[PDB]
Amino acid sequence: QVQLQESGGGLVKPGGSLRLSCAASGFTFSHAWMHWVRQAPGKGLEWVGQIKAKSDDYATYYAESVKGRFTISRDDSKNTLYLQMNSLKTEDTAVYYCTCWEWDLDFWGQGTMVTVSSASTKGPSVFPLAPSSKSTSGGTAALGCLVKDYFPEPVTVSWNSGALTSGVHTFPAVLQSSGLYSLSSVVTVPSSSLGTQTYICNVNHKPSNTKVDKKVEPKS
Amino acid sequence: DIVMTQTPLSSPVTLGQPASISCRSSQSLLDSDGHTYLNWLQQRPGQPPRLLIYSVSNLESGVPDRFSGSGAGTDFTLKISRVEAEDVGVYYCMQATHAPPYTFGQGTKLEIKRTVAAPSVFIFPPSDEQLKSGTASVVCLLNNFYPREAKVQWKVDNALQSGNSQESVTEQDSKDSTYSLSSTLTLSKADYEKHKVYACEVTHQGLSSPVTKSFNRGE
Amino acid sequence: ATCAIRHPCHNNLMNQIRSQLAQLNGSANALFILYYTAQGEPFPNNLDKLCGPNVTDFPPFHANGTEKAKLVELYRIVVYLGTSLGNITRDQKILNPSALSLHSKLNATADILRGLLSNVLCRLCSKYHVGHVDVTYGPDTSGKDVFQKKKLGCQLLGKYKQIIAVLAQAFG
Ligand SMILES: *[C@@H]1O[C@H](CO)[C@@H](O[C@@H]2O[C@H](CO)[C@@H](O[C@@H]3O[C@H](CO)[C@@H](O)[C@H](O)[C@@H]3O)[C@H](O)[C@H]2NC(C)=O)[C@H](O)[C@H]1NC(C)=O
Ligand SMILES: *[C@@H]1O[C@H](CO)[C@@H](O)[C@H](O)[C@H]1NC(C)=O
Ligand SMILES: *[C@@H]1O[C@H](CO)[C@@H](O)[C@H](O)[C@H]1NC(C)=O
Ligand SMILES: *[C@@H]1O[C@H](CO)[C@@H](O)[C@H](O)[C@H]1NC(C)=O
Repeated sequence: QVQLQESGGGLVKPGGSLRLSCAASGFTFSHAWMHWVRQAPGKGLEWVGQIKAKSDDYATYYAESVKGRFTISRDDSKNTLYLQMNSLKTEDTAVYYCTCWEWDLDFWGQGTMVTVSSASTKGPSVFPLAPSSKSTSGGTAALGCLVKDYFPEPVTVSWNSGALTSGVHTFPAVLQSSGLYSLSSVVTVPSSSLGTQTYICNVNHKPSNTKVDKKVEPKS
Repeated sequence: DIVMTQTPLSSPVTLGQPASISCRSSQSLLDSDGHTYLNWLQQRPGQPPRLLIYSVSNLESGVPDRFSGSGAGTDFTLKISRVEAEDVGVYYCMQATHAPPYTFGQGTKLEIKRTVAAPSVFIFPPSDEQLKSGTASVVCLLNNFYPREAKVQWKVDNALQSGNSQESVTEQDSKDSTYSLSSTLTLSKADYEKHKVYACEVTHQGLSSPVTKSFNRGE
Repeated sequence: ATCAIRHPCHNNLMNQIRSQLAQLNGSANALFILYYTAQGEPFPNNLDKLCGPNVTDFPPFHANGTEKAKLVELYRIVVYLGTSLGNITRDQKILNPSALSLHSKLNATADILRGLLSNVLCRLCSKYHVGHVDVTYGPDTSGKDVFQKKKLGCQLLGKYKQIIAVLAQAFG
């Protein structure tokens, strides 16, 4: 049905440039008013700007926090919404949301992460959390994989490409001494299913473009 | 310039008990056409914001009737008559009258109280493919507990450690409204090779005594 | 008696609606020419009794009456025009694939109506608190004689050519 999916996030140096794209499907695009809203890490919601249709001559409006530096575009032939941000600052580090505000419907996208910093990108290292020979529990067992030494933070972890969700914990990332983030994702599964089932964690680091699928197994 | 002020959370609402949130604006939201353009949003953890109540008191399709909307002019209130484990999240309020620009509130995070649940404790040795990189990471896992207050201590060959441990906690779950903890003792390969017994002592209100999960290097 | 909108509607609705109607009125004749030219004989000659404005169950519209009355009738027309053009575009793609200009000018007309649908249905809701309207739809042309499928689509664009001038004349 109705879907909004943004794309264009990643790591960009301060004072740089970036162009996000939001592709829609499900409603009449040539008539809908589209807005961009961002949410900084550990912060609230801030409206960024809106755009209109051809009747209003694609009139744009911007919040004073971004006026003169952000540019909103739309391609009605492709149902695609854009946000060209130049002269980026470290305050702009936020999750940028695509949203459609209308009396018909209210719909928000999934958001994409834009991180503004001068540090270089580093891809993460995935290690399998293999339980020891002492499976002290009965029936219930725990296994997982740990992500290590990556920057920026937006790192995704999905188990069995999505076929495993019940009992999954993807902890919040910690900041290490070297400025790198560390993250571990664990899942609780029946011990009887250990030899039968095969569990795989899928780590995806968009800024470094590091797609890694590691298969967790008991050792020896 | 319009500002939206919300009364913050006073205590974690016990399951089934009512809850009240209120937004208070700087200027009247009553427009010229007669409508009051005040919304209420809810953001479950990890999810994007979704609309709960629009134009003061009108609910969104697919939202339980436990939620209520009220208010007039500059004062508004969000009412939940019973709290279930799906309401944990942050609530905002948005105006659309004097727009642009559109403004939100800071957000009222909602927490839930429940029965005391003891945590399930596990422990993982470092990966043999990680020792080739130089570092050894031991992980202790606490699964589904309440309250959030849990104490984790590391003992290497019966020696209380400090300084080389990092921990993070999960937000309240959307089904059982419990938390989960993750500790990580991190050593270099040479220092990890200089000991044997690695333990993890968890102390929680729901545990009659501290529970220990330990392993031996090489077993 | 009950209507509510999440966010407000577009500014200057009656200007947008009238700009929408006047835009449809201009492209009305071009779509009429594009249609019967793609159908071939015997339509571009007997254009009077095969492609006229005689459409039986087409909803009415009275130039007199209040703004609420003129807008609820317009709502039923635009709903009727939406199901027909969606059917006619399906009918034409099987019959006439050669004329890709008639397809792109049928998709254009279809999308302008749906943008006009929100303007009309909201204005009822925000000002008169209509909430919802019961409408009627056209006949399905899924399985019919090819000539009737061509002829029904002809008379529709003829009636639409004449009714859109009436709507663009009124309002304001
Ligand atoms: C070709 O035309 C026919 C009729 O002229 C179209 O069928 C109609 O499609 C609409 C849209 O879904 C149907 O409306 C609905 O009515 C039901 C009650 O029956 C209601 O519950 C829904 O919420 C909605 O309002 C309508 O019933 C249906 N009528 C018939 C006779 O089938 C058809 O969609 C057109 N084809 C194309 C490709 O546009
Ligand atoms: C269609 O309408 C026109 C005038 O609106 C009329 O002259 C013509 O006779 C009608 N066609 C039929 C078949 O009645
Ligand atoms: C015609 O309009 C419909 C509206 O639903 C759209 O889905 C379709 O892609 C359009 N055809 C094109 C662009 O060729
Ligand atoms: C509609 O367009 C025709 C030209 O095809 C024009 O003569 C007529 O005046 C237009 N109608 C209105 C109401 O402007």
